Amino acid sequence: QSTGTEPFFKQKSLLL
Amino acid sequence: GNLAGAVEFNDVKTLLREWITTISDPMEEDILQVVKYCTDLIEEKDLEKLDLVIKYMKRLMQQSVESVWNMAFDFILDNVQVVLQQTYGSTLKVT
Repeated sequence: QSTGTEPFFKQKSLLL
Repeated sequence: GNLAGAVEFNDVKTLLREWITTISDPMEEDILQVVKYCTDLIEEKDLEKLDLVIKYMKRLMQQSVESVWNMAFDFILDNVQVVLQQTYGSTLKVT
């Protein structure tokens, strides 16, 4: 898939 | 009070409980997210709930001690303590 950077914590902390 | 998307105090606890035990977890930025939250809660003086997060991350990084999480324990603790030395002048001893 390659999202470039793949965070989890930071991802959700920006997605909410 | 948002932390890894978790808005409530019970949410952050349960979500970061999953984040540490179940995830392949990404580059150290995700650990530094909680470090940033420690620094913000230091500015805001909400260290009551932040101490909760530190002691629970101590619990979880000691329980999930595997390479990156072992390193994350030292990284998380140290960084909170140096910013807390800056503001309060004392290190928080959860141990």
